[PDB]
Amino acid sequence: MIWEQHTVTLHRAPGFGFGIAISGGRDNPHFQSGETSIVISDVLKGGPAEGQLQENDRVAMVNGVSMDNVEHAFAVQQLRKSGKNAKITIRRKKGGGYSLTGYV
Repeated sequence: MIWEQHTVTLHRAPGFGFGIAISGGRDNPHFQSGETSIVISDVLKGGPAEGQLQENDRVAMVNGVSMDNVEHAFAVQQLRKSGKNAKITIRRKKGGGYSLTGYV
């Protein structure tokens, strides 16, 4: 369908870092779907991304650098090398701000 687009700025916290896990990448397809987008696989509770990003968000850009068809390692390095702040633009399924969504 047509996905929602959102931009956030996350701030590092001790232990958590930015508080997200990253999967996908051109070299790292989902074992079923074959999807290669960089994706948010975990949003750590109590961390800086809770209430900012959702699991299964697709990462489009980090600090001005496109994540389109990039390698897994490249996306992880772009986030790990960020300063105090990281600007992240994602795509999210429509209704993805909620647990439940139903089409009628």
